[PDB]
Amino acid sequence: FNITETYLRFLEEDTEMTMPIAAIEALVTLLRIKTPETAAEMINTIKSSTEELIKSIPNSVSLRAGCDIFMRFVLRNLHLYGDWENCKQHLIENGQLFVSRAKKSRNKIAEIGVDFIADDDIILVHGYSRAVFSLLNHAANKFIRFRCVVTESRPSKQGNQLYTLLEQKGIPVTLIVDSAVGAVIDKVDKVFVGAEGVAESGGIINLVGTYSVGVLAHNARKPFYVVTESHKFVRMFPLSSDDLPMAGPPLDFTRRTDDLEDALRGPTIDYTAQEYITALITDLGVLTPSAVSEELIKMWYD
Amino acid sequence: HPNAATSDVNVTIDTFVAKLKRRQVQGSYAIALETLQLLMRFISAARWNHVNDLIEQIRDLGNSLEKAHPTAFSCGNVIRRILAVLRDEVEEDTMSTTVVAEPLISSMFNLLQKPKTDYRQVAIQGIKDLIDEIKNIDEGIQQIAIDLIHDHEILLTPTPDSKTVLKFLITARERSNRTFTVLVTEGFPNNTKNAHEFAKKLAQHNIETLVVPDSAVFALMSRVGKVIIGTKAVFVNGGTISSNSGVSSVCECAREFRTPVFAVAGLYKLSPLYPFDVEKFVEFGGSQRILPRMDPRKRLDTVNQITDYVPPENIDIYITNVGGFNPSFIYRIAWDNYKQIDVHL
Amino acid sequence: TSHCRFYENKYPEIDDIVMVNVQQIAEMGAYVKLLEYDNIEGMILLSELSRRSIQKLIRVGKNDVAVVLRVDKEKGYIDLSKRRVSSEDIIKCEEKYQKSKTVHSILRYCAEKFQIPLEELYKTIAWPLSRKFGHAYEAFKLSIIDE
Amino acid sequence: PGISSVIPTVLEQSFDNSSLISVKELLLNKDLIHPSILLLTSHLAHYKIVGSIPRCIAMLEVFQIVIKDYQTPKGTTLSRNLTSYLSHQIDLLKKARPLSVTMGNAIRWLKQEISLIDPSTPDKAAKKDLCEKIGQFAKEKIELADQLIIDNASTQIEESTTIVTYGSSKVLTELLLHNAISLKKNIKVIVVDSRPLFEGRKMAETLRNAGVNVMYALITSLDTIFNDVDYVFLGAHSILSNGFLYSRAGTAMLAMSAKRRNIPVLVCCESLKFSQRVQLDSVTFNELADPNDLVNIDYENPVERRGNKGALLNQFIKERKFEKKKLAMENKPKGNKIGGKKGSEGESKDASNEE
Repeated sequence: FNITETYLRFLEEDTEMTMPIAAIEALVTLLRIKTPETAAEMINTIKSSTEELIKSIPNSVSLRAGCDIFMRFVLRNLHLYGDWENCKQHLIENGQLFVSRAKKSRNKIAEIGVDFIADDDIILVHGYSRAVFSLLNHAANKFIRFRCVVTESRPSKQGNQLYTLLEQKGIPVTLIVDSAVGAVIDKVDKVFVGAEGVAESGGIINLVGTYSVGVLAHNARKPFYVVTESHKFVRMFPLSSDDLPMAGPPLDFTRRTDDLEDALRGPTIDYTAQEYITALITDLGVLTPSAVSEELIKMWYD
Repeated sequence: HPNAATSDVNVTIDTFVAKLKRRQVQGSYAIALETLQLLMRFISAARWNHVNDLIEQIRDLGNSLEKAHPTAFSCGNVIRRILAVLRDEVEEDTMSTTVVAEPLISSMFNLLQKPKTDYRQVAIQGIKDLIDEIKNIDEGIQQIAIDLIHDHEILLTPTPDSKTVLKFLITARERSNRTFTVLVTEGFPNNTKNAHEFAKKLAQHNIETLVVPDSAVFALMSRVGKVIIGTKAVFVNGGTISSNSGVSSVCECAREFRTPVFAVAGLYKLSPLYPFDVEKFVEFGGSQRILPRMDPRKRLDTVNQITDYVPPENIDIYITNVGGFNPSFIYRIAWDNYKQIDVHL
Repeated sequence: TSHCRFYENKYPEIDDIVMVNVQQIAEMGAYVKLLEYDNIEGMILLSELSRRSIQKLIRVGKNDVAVVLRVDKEKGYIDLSKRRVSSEDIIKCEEKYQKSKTVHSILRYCAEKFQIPLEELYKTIAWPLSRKFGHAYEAFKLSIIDE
Repeated sequence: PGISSVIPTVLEQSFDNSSLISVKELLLNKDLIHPSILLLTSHLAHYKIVGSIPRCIAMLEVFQIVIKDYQTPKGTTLSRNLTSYLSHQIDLLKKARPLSVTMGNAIRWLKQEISLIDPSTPDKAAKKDLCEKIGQFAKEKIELADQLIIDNASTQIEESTTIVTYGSSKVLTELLLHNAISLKKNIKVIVVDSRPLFEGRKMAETLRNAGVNVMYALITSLDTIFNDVDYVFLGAHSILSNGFLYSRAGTAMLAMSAKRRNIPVLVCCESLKFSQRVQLDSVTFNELADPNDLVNIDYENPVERRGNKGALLNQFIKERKFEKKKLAMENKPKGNKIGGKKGSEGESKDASNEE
């Protein structure tokens, strides 16, 4: 029936219905066809389909995290030794209810996380996430004053994409390069960052220059933010500053070339430590440091 | 819900409202005691018979109480504390009326799995236990705190206003095996009188007293062993609102000199609220106490603030009646006493 | 070679009781092997193996007590349950496992001496002893007193 | 009853928080103490191998021997003079060497087991089940848990890597031995050592016996060896409520350098190692030892020289004081590998409430 093909069908779609929540919805559809009653026939084939999904992954982490939560919920269903049919019906229904929960959480956060942006504050935003931009839009809906500074992120020219999406709202902006980002931290009140993953330790899994932002802000004593939806938690512990799951290059040094083809290669995903984050915002209340780990301990029961 | 129903039966609501607004009531410890006696009067007098209608009414009363006074966090916390004590016993009661409920530990994840009696008596005793907890905090502090400070070590102290901290310091000085020098920042616009009484009580017990002007803090930081905070209210992220003047700079001075920072507090003093902005939470003072004459005060726009905030980046320990905790853990202590719903009243 | 099932058919049924030697842990539950019904894998889930913290309990140790829930008689997929087995039945599960272990020890000297496959020797024994008499242990006790 | 008071060397003007004394050579004692305790106390007084982890394992086995040797009196029941006898053991252990955290959790477990079993069951039937339970308890919490630490570390360490270590931690010796033999990688292991005990020397010796590429160094020379180093493993003793690393001597120095020089510190730990006592500096509660171990002039433990130093009591202020157990600062370590898999030291007490 395929799961990778179902995820590939979301091209012109996206937004509101997030990338992990679309992968979880694809997991439920694959589950509900071939009988969820048998725990031997099904769970092994679910594990093989997740393994096939990881093998097809080029540069994504959150899909592996979203599978875990699904699994957990499935196992927790028949924890009460209930009817092997009513528990199954509740499991299949919690697929559309999972995607509906992405709406309710966004409704919660955009009313909680507007409080952090005070009267007339200049913001420097880096790493686009659906939660952080939803804060930015629903604060403009609240009729509050805020200035915005665009960071020139270089994965697939994300800065320009961010700049255009800010233009469609009615908030004054200008381009700032990630090289010169050090020269901005004095006229900026607060620095906001949207995450691709949050660590077991309390650190962050993010894009092509976020650790660099974290350190500079720690030097300038100016606050550093993480805002996300509560599903991007893996049991991952990057021990060092440059160690991450990759399908591509971990810093390659190429031979002598004249035609100029082999060059670009640099760490596209970078880690930052727990100390650099001043504040974290999710739908699971207002909490930052060890909170993430408590969540993970609460899930894994280990 | 308004106070139209509770007027002849309950009068003490409005006298507490009057005590807050004009600041007749003073010190978080006292504000807590009054709200306890308010909730004592609310249960003893009212007639409800229904439980969910009762709890939501209490929520609205607490919502109005915090809107009446924003700096009364001890007011807000005490209500929230009883609210959670109520909610657990109701959830225990609903399990018996319907008829594994014990997975492993007491976690969170309220987004995963779905769901006449002596309940009022439990509510009564729940208030009584809160009083006794607020009555005795010092006993729970001294067993953790008087283990960390050494002989020939110099202690610098902002906020001499706290009754909690001074009594912690006197129990340590009672130990003849422990010797320490005390530096006290004055905190000019507000703390002055309290700082002078602080210096008097230290001399009364014969402890090496040193009165420091708020300018001289830097001129001593090389010699300072430890820093102690007399906080009013502690928060989720770790940070504190303290009892007025000259703390933030001292903490900044300590961190640059890498001098350790201590904090003495209670769990009722601890708040489940989050300080997203200091701009809203901090209360400002009266500039009358700075500069005389009003015709120059047209041009002399003077700035003075009472409450001072410290970010969590500085302090390391919050010694309570329970124990010593790190700012990166204090949120759990909070959630052990207050529920997630019991925040936005 | 150590193979061939203790009973007549390859795959178990519903309500029948078995004994497992643990070979796996965490995530799902445990892909393992049995000591009561064949040597092939039969999986269980964490919830079943808990009832009642857990990081000191099983961890592929000795033997437990489990009852078969779901059997796939097509390719080979077995589901089990630990909690469901009652305290009075646990003693009976242990005695059947002890009986199965004695039958397996008996049908191993035969394969060693004459150098012939164990599965053929297990098939020729399990027709009057296991099916008609009741069990192979009590039939062996009858054979030693009077053939 | 025992020997108390009258101590060698000066009382000292600075650092006088703990006892500096005790019985090395056996003279004047009670004639009821079990000899396996008397052996362990004589061992730990001048021990070269042990460091937190192995001390408790030996303490458990000694207890198992005592229970096996224990025959219940006809008049007095099982919970009558046992707990007094155990209190005599701990007091003799305290006189020899200050106890670890893991030792305390063992005693607490044993005292819980005394209360659990009521004097009504037969004597031989009781102790047979007791020692079986202790054996299973030691299997789970130590041996199996250790194996769990092994595999958790195995995923974390990259292929062909340089590791700098310190101490004589049982968990790390087995870790590196597992790396050299089972996984077969290019592991360059550098070991550091202090003056009071040649713990790292012994570790390096055992690694050499396995056949490992080993460099051996000292604290004095570090700004040369580092300028190479990737992951640094530290031998845990106890992690407190805050998340401070209470460990051996030359630990914090290494921890500082690693934080400064990019590639950080990792720590392997046991679920039994965590305490609830908290502190912030090394002065608080230090494991002090007699300057008799620092008399020797370099090279080895027994050399016996007519050197430069000799006097301590008669000399007008000459405090040659050394410490054994120190505190690493909170932020500097990054990983902790325990029974419950993983977690940063910022989290710390997510195991104490989980029990």
